[PDB]
Amino acid sequence: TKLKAPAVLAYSRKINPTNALMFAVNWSDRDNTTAVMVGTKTVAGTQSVRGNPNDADKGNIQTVNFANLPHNKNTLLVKYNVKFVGDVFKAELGGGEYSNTLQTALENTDFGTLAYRYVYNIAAGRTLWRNRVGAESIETVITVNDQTFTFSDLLVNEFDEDVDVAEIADMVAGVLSGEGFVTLKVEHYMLLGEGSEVFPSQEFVENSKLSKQLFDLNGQAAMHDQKIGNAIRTIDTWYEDATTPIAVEPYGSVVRNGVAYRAGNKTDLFTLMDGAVNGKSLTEEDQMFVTANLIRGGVFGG
RNA sequence: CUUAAAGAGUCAACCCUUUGCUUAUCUUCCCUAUUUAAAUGUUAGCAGCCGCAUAGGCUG
Repeated sequence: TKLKAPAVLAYSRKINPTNALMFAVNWSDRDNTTAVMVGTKTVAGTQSVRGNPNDADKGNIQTVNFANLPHNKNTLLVKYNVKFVGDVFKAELGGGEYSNTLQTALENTDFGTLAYRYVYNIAAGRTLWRNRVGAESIETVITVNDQTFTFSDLLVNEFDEDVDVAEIADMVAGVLSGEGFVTLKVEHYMLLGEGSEVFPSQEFVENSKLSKQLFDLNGQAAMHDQKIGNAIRTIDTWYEDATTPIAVEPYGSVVRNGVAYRAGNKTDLFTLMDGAVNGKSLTEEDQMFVTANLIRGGVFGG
């Protein structure tokens, strides 16, 4: 007993998405993909900072980025490849006095549901935060091992039953429970309207710097890989007072709301893995949450 | 009323010169920095035109 957790214990990320490159298409002209360019407009304004009152007279020529659709294409296309990898129970930096006990404590994990919610967050449009808002038509095409799947009307908040997501979830759960990998090429086509302004992900700017950096690969608007990884693991409906699916965190913590849902109420990942290697009976939902964290990965040492 | 009581140490100056610390050196092998992640905080305070207004209203 009293199997104390290793200080070096970490797990690798098992859902690896690429950067979500963003293109402009039409709804019936889906093959002509023109890359959405981040424009950048200059704004003239004096600097106002707390530490330098002497520098407020002149300076701060700032040039803020923006990204709209072109005025001939009404559909935004978002392309990214989500790579699910198996052996989520292998610790990369941990070892096997604790990670092997985790293997033999989370073998009864229903990966079917875990994978369903992953592919449902892929398909329903959780990966399209501010640009699925106000779109009159949502479409998702998933290409997986030469199989094409079409999704039109999936409400993203609840994980309802559709056999299309389920079909992919099968091979995704077979990867995650076993050994190997699977790759889902996900292209989202959302009809926002003619010249509607799109929403790339944001680089962190300083309190000063410029107003807003949109995410650029080679000049073209895109969204962060870790931001999509936040979308995919947004499956946590099993904490106490669970209203909406949150991103599976080791503490159940969302930064933008200023509260942590699983911290400080004995449902955090660390107490559940210590309970697993000390062998108390877990329910299915918290064990699924622990396996979702191990799929997410991260260093758990102290 | 304290070995109480009391007291001017003054002055002057050439340290000189000289010098060979040289000699030769194998630092050297060895090797996992690894795994995560929403930037949120309304993230913008505009473009015309109605006017004498840098007063006050309207338009999207």
